[PDB]
Amino acid sequence: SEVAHRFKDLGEENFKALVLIAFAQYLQQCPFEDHVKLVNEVTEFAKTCVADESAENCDKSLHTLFGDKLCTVATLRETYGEMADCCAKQEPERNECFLQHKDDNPNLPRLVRPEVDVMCTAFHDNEETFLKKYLYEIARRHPYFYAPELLFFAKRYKAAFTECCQAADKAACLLPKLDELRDEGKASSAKQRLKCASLQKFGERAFKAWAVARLSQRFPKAEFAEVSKLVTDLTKVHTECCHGDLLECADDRADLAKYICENQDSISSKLKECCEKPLLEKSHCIAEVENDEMPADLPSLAADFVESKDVCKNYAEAKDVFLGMFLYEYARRHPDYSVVLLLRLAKTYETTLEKCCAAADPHECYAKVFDEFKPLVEEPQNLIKQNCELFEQLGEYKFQNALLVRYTKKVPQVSTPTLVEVSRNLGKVGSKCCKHPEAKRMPCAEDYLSVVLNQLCVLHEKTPVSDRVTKCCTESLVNRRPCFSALEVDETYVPKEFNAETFTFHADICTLSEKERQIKKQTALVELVKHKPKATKEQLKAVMDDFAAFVEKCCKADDKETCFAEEGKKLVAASQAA
Ligand SMILES: CCCCC1C(=O)N(c2ccccc2)N(c2ccc(O)cc2)C1=O
Repeated sequence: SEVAHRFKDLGEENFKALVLIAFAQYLQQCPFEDHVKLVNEVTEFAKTCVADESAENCDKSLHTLFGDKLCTVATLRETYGEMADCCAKQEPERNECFLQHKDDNPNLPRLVRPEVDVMCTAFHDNEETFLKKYLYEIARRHPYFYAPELLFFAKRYKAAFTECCQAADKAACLLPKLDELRDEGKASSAKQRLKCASLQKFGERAFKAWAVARLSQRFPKAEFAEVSKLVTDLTKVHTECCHGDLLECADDRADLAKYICENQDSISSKLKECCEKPLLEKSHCIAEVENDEMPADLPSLAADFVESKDVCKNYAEAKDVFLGMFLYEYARRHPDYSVVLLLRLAKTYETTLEKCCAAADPHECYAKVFDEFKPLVEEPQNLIKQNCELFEQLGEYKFQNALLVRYTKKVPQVSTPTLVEVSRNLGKVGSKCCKHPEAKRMPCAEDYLSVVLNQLCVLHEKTPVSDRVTKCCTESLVNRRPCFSALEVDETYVPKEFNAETFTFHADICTLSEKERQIKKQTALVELVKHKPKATKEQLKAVMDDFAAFVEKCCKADDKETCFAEEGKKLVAASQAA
């Protein structure tokens, strides 16, 4: 029995959590109650398998068990139409069907939260259903959320209420901690959505290189043969979590944590503090540990990779192992480089050996490779230096707007909502990285951008409208950022035509938070640029500056919100003039 295996290892608590998350991620539109029921029916069954390891179907794979369970509600096409088809399938892939049907942008209503007085009550009354509901909402809205981590976020979520409801000012104690979690959770999800994207669209060889480079940065002292071991295990963990095998992902992740703590002295010296605490905390800890100090006396890379005369020889023997060592050797001594720049250098190195080694005299050919690294390295450096300077003078809001105009002109076909979301995130790099020393700036900024950009790519892949996004997204994982930076302004785009409703005015905007107020303004700017791509430079103020004036004059007016229907007609008149 397998369900028995995972049960004994994870226990009742975690085993129940993970399955809920698994179910929540597959049927994101299915109600909380139903998931709970199935989860329990599924848990009960597990209990029997523990005792009798051959009872009913205890001999089955989680795939069949989980699959049939869900299919007891999926056949209801009137609710989950396209799902029923999945259930009519077999073993080899009644699952691939499910995996392929995860929605990255569910049509799930916004999740507003009740006053601090209700949450605390509902929490205290039933501490179990309260947390269960949390995971449900998160995992159903983030189908790729790294499960093992979600449990961690859960433990904290609980501790937030456990402490705050016992304060003097609950709203004061809670609200903050809750915001802090809402953010960190969205980040952790984006970060992980990339990892699954890598594996799924580029293959594991891609995810592996990324791991080697990142880990080598964190553990400089670690010897290649050790890193490789970590990368190999690490890969599987993530390979499982993305395919939807949550339980084994959680198991294997734990084992990896155990290992890394046992051989501490062989890996990093900053792992101590991590290995002295509760599993879940220990896992989240090592995963975000700072890089260890760089080994004192280290030889030069040119030695064994460009000057040696056996290069091509070794490259032919085990190219994969050779390049892996190159990356590892170049990354360990370069924690000031972004993971994607490292992977770019590596790719540039491999491409070179390929053409060079088949030459009349290799050494002479690949002798000046490091000369072609120089550009590759400086490009990001300048980009960062430039965009941080700007960010500094305009502030986040004004900076985001800039990027809004910019990207919209780059790929005008993209849907406004997406352009807005992406642009905003892209602007959050300023505050998140610009305040760092150049030594830590590049890895911070460019690797963050790889996350943001993938968001735009997955969202786009749903309904492809721009080949230019399709190209940059699909041609190279490591080159996406540079690929987008290279785009200027589409010369084939044909300006949209005005038709009121596209942007409706309902006075309802006077109640939304300050944030959703900016957002409505930005959504406007995008719509503007789509209607007047060319005519625009910084004359892109003549309307927004006035766009501001507009809003300021109808929420404060005593009129019944009519000005909104009338006035809105006056600014449109002035706008067109410019
Ligand atoms: C103590 C055992 C933890 C195993 C682990 C690890 O090393 N990284 C990890 C680190 C670098 C590259 C790839 C994976 N991730 C991880 C995943 C998502 C995330 O946002 C943070 C970290 C892991 O889950």
